[PDB]
Amino acid sequence: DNLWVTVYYGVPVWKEATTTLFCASDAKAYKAEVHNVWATHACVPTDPNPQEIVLENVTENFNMWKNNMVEQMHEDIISLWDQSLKPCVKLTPLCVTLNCIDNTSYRLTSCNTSVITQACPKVTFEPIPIHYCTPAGYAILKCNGKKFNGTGPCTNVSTVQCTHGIKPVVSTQLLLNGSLAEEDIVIRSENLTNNAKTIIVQLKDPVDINCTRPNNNTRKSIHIGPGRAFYATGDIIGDIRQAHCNLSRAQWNDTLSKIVTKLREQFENKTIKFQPPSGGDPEIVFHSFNCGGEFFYCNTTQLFNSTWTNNTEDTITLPCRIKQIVNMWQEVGKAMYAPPIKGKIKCSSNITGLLLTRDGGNNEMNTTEIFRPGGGDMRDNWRSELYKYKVVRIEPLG
Amino acid sequence: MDYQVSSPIYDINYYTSEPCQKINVKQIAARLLPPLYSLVFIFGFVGNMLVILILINCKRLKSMTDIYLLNLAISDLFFLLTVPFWAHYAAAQWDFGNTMCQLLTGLYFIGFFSGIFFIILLTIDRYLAVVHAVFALKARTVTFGVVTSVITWVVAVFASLPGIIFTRSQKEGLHYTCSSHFPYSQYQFWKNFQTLKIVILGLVLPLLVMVICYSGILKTLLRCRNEKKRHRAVRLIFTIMIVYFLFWAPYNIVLLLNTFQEFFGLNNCSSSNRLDQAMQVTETLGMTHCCINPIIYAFVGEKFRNYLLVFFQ
Amino acid sequence: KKVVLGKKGDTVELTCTASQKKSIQFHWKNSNQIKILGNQGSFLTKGPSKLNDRADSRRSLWDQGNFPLIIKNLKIEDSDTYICEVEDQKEEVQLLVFGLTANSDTHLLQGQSLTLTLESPPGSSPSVQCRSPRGKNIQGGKTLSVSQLELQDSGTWTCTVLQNQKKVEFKIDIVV
Ligand SMILES: *[C@@H]1O[C@H](CO)[C@@H](O[C@@H]2O[C@H](CO)[C@@H](O[C@@H]3O[C@H](CO)[C@@H](O)[C@H](O[C@H]4O[C@H](CO)[C@@H](O)[C@H](O)[C@@H]4O[C@H]4O[C@H](CO)[C@@H](O)[C@H](O)[C@@H]4O)[C@@H]3O)[C@H](O)[C@H]2NC(C)=O)[C@H](O)[C@H]1NC(C)=O
Ligand SMILES: *[C@@H]1O[C@H](CO)[C@@H](O[C@@H]2O[C@H](CO)[C@@H](O[C@@H]3O[C@H](CO)[C@@H](O)[C@H](O)[C@@H]3O)[C@H](O)[C@H]2NC(C)=O)[C@H](O)[C@H]1NC(C)=O
Ligand SMILES: *[C@@H]1O[C@H](CO)[C@@H](O[C@@H]2O[C@H](CO)[C@@H](O[C@@H]3O[C@H](CO)[C@@H](O)[C@H](O)[C@@H]3O)[C@H](O)[C@H]2NC(C)=O)[C@H](O)[C@H]1NC(C)=O
Ligand SMILES: *[C@@H]1O[C@H](CO)[C@@H](O[C@@H]2O[C@H](CO)[C@@H](O)[C@H](O)[C@H]2NC(C)=O)[C@H](O)[C@H]1NC(C)=O
Ligand SMILES: *[C@@H]1O[C@H](CO)[C@@H](O[C@@H]2O[C@H](CO)[C@@H](O)[C@H](O)[C@H]2NC(C)=O)[C@H](O)[C@H]1NC(C)=O
Ligand SMILES: *[C@@H]1O[C@H](CO)[C@@H](O[C@@H]2O[C@H](CO)[C@@H](O)[C@H](O)[C@H]2NC(C)=O)[C@H](O)[C@H]1NC(C)=O
Ligand SMILES: *[C@@H]1O[C@H](CO)[C@@H](O[C@@H]2O[C@H](CO)[C@@H](O)[C@H](O)[C@H]2NC(C)=O)[C@H](O)[C@H]1NC(C)=O
Ligand SMILES: *[C@@H]1O[C@H](CO)[C@@H](O[C@@H]2O[C@H](CO)[C@@H](O)[C@H](O)[C@H]2NC(C)=O)[C@H](O)[C@H]1NC(C)=O
Ligand SMILES: *[C@@H]1O[C@H](CO)[C@@H](O[C@@H]2O[C@H](CO)[C@@H](O)[C@H](O)[C@H]2NC(C)=O)[C@H](O)[C@H]1NC(C)=O
Ligand SMILES: *[C@@H]1O[C@H](CO)[C@@H](O)[C@H](O)[C@H]1NC(C)=O
Ligand SMILES: *[C@@H]1O[C@H](CO)[C@@H](O)[C@H](O)[C@H]1NC(C)=O
Ligand SMILES: *[C@@H]1O[C@H](CO)[C@@H](O)[C@H](O)[C@H]1NC(C)=O
Ligand SMILES: *[C@@H]1O[C@H](CO)[C@@H](O)[C@H](O)[C@H]1NC(C)=O
Ligand SMILES: *[C@@H]1O[C@H](CO)[C@@H](O)[C@H](O)[C@H]1NC(C)=O
Ligand SMILES: *[C@@H]1O[C@H](CO)[C@@H](O)[C@H](O)[C@H]1NC(C)=O
Ligand SMILES: *[C@@H]1O[C@H](CO)[C@@H](O)[C@H](O)[C@H]1NC(C)=O
Repeated sequence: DNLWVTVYYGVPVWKEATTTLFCASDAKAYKAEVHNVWATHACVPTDPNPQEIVLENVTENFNMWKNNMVEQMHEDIISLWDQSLKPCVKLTPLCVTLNCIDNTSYRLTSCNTSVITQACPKVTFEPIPIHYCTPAGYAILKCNGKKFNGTGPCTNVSTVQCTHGIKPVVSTQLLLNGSLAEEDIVIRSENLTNNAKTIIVQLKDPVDINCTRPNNNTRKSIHIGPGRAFYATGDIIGDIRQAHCNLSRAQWNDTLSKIVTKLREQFENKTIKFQPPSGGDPEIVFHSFNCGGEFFYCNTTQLFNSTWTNNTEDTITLPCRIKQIVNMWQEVGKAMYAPPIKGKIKCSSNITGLLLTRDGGNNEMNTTEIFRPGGGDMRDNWRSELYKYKVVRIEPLG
Repeated sequence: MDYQVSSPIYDINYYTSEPCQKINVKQIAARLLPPLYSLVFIFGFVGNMLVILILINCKRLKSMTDIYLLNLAISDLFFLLTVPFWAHYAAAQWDFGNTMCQLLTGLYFIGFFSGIFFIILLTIDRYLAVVHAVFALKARTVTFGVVTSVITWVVAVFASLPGIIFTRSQKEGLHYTCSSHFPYSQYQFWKNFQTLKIVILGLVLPLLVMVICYSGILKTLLRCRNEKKRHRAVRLIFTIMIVYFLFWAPYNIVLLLNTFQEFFGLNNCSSSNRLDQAMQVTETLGMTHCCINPIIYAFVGEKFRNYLLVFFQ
Repeated sequence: KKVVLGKKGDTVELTCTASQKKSIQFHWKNSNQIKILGNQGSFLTKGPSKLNDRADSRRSLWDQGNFPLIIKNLKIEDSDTYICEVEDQKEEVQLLVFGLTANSDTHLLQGQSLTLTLESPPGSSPSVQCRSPRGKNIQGGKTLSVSQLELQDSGTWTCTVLQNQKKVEFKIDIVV
């Protein structure tokens, strides 16, 4: 068990610290769930009595895209995927050194393809909310402003000892399970008009999504009689790598109608035109989430086609497809997985955020706004969660 | 620089802890079944029509036994009229839709179930003739033979009537198949309810008849040997019963094993991969039985082709 | 900035420089600020341009510090300058594509006049500097025409173009 002591009163000079934090999640330590196994060997139980000391008159410049704390979580989830889904073939590139003598030719074609073969057991998979807690001597601040602007200074700074519920869910084009906005859908981006930094859009209302596969692959009709030998029962008849989702159109249309109102105020009365993405990797062109080793690659072309104009006011069939050979977001290379499993898999998920890029240009005339879906950089996935916090070290006179 | 991951091929198989590559065994069987089934249909059609011509006009169906022999040949014809369809079903697929599939499936089992039913009636008629000779004479009226047969056909229809509950055919797998889709909500009940009905009515019941009836008949053989023709008449009915058992009881045993691959029997997939080559052979052996009963009549029967037995030797 | 040359159809290599060695985010934009390629974690995003099914990048070199730009099927209209974007910097590059062909395929008789057809991009000043096996280093403007073409003047002539101290070689199909 762990234990830390408070600070009754301290307002000294603040200095940005880069110390090593310890996780703290509510595990179980008995099930065969992987996140319960990982939290048992490296995490501690959650704080039963948290304390948030509110600072009356205190301000600070919370820069968020230069936060070194999200660089630690990104190196703590890569340590979980090497203990959760062991790939059958882990093909990764490996080059060494080839240069000539910038002034001399830079033809580097020496690269080795190292392959690793491991056992592939299909294991359970479900995220668990964790709490990152500060070590001895440091403190974690937290704004309470309902807008917070991204890298802008707030005024309602309060200090804590552990963060809120953070799930390690890995997804693209739609931020899954996590925290919601307070009062209004806000947008966050490091620099607008940059047409390079992704725009994080956080929602204030949870849009639900149900992603399941129908159990009709195996046949239940019996040809009891002349056949019953070749076409015998339990024979696969359907595609075992096909699924479908559904989105409540009457509820999702409200939340998207609030996103375009924020853009109009920000970008001075333009024609918001959403579009499908411009191509690339199948983890970028399509949606990508995980449910028990089932890596749903959901076609979202019937989700971002619609163009917009002013005066704005049921079951969208989202076609998904399970692909075995997937790209690893952790560095370069691929990872071939195992065949899918026997039974109904249901992903009764949430939608809390939205990752959007921007297509600006000067060849195109004065007014257009193209917002293609982006994401894929998993550091940007948890910058949408660790935006309120900051690790600062306060020296003690004692 | 040279990565070897480029393969679009996939396998239609679930993930288990024992990979079992089960071979379809349809093509090898499709080059053996359509000529065999056609040969069965050739010999069976001209075989049974002769047994219908001879009894109707040469013998005169003057007795209850001849009536059951007629109906047994008719039961074989109901089996025979479906044989060219199954001949053209291993070879390619099911081209006949489904509206006719609720009739053809029924006609298959009407041929099957009534087939053993009249053989049992043949056994009981000969049993009554030997032991209860006073009782048999009162009840072996040809009139009573007809009304017994009419009931026997009705029961044979009802014995296939659960199979006619659903015969819907949809494209599952390579080509449309007509696999009965009985209700899912009580799925475990109906599946076990079908293995027993073939085994009890087709194997257990005629075995129980054979034990009871041929113990009373063999008692006559222990007493005296005065009448050869009484002993020779039992040889016809006895042969029909055992040739039915030689050709159908291997299927009945395997059919129990087909459903019971659980703790009751054997659980290995390789045990079910030899069993995949066992069910079709014993079903094929059963298919050949419909032409054997006229062949028996030309060898055992000393009333139909008795002059051919002297002419052959 | 440096300049390279294209040969009307082949591939070209346009590299950037990065000394951080952390696989940081890169981008690829033209003078009109249009995205073509870009880093997304460890993934590749083909940006919305007219070079969607043409632009390529070597992912194995991303953990080194060199980010190439492989564009296949080089056309004349693709001549534009491209800037890099690593560690908040703008490594400006330049790109020029051109071509040269004839009009008479096989009917080049002995004593028949020769015609050329230079396909140079607008906004550039090329200079035809050919080389013949008979020692004819004929130099001129952009369009070159020779009255003499016989059996002894066949073969793949090496016509190169000098512009900004850069030159690439070509061949000429002559059938006599
Ligand atoms: C976002 O948050 C939501 C919560 O609101 C998440 O939704 C939950 O997701 C989990 C993960 O799938 C899901 O848990 C499953 O529930 C099923 C129904 O209760 C269970 O049957 C299932 O257990 C089976 O599957 C496990 C993994 O395959 C096995 O380890 C387990 O032993 C069970 O296995 C049996 O069934 C399988 C079927 O294939 C078979 O192979 C086995 O042999 C065995 O017979 C899971 O526990 C929750 O139910 C979801 N919550 C709700 C309310 O539905 C959502 O997933 C989050 N988003 C993301 C991306 O994770
Ligand atoms: C600055 O941040 C602090 C963070 O604590 C804010 O204090 C919190 O204010 C909310 C209301 O805005 C309080 O919620 C209310 O609490 C009461 C009593 O618990 C409850 O009955 C209400 O239903 C409601 O939930 C919250 O308790 C309070 N936090 C604490 C620790 O007391 C403060 O309001 C912020 N100031 C500004 C100007 O935004
Ligand atoms: C049982 O499994 C099958 C497939 O394994 C599922 O069928 C699929 O259903 C969807 C919609 O219900 C079909 O999409 C539609 O296809 C038609 C024809 O191409 C098109 O015109 C429509 O616009 C729509 O896209 C899909 O084609 C179909 N798949 C097949 C192979 O037929 C079925 O949904 C599963 N059962 C249940 C209860 O879910
Ligand atoms: C929200 O953030 C933006 C930029 O991220 C801030 O805009 C700048 O604000 C400073 C002073 O605060 C000005 O000097 C700059 O000229 C502004 N730049 C632009 C492009 O507007 C904005 O002030 C922030 N809002 C709050 C309330 O802090
Ligand atoms: C966001 O990016 C833009 C470039 O798109 C930056 O604007 C440049 O600012 C410098 C100095 O202020 C000027 O010299 C350039 O001419 C500007 N470029 C353009 C296209 O206007 C802007 O400063 C960036 N903002 C932040 C906060 O980084
Ligand atoms: C997801 O959407 C599909 C498409 O409407 C739903 O499928 C229908 O389900 C109803 C049952 O409520 C059936 O009566 C329809 O025949 C189905 N349509 C088709 C085309 O098959 C599906 O039920 C939805 N799933 C959820 C969980 O809402
Ligand atoms: C996705 O699934 C959830 C839960 O299975 C559905 O949520 C329920 O929806 C019914 C009516 O559809 C409501 O009466 C319940 O109160 C809801 N429960 C919860 C916990 O939300 C949801 O409707 C499904 N979405 C779609 C589009 O089918
Ligand atoms: C995801 O769905 C979209 C939209 O249905 C698919 O896009 C289509 O692209 C094909 C081929 O270019 C066109 O023939 C269709 O007209 C497009 N859709 C429509 C309705 O216009 C896209 O192909 C799907 N994803 C994949 C990978 O198949
Ligand atoms: C997904 O969205 C639903 C929307 O209803 C969430 O359900 C509510 O969540 C709040 C927050 O904890 C609870 O106080 C409510 O009691 C929940 N409602 C019901 C009917 O249970 C749900 O929690 C969201 N999922 C996650 C993981 O946050
Ligand atoms: C904080 O600012 C408020 C202004 O409303 C003031 O009343 C209060 O005294 C300040 N707190 C301290 C500790 O000075
Ligand atoms: C290539 O990779 C293999 C496997 O990791 C290794 O044994 C070998 O030494 C490598 N060769 C070079 C030249 O790096
Ligand atoms: C742009 O929108 C603002 C909203 O406050 C409005 O005041 C302004 O007049 C609009 N400008 C144009 C050109 O429509
Ligand atoms: C998007 O919708 C429009 C009609 O609103 C349609 O013309 C267009 O084809 C759709 N996009 C795609 C990619 O099909
Ligand atoms: C916005 O709405 C007004 C009337 O509500 C209309 O006159 C105007 O044309 C609309 N704007 C655009 C760009 O269509
Ligand atoms: C969705 O929003 C658009 C915005 O103009 C509106 O026209 C449409 O009617 C809305 N659909 C539903 C089902 O509310
Ligand atoms: C865009 O703005 C420029 C300068 O204000 C103007 O010359 C041009 O005509 C505008 N474009 C259109 C389509 O009106």
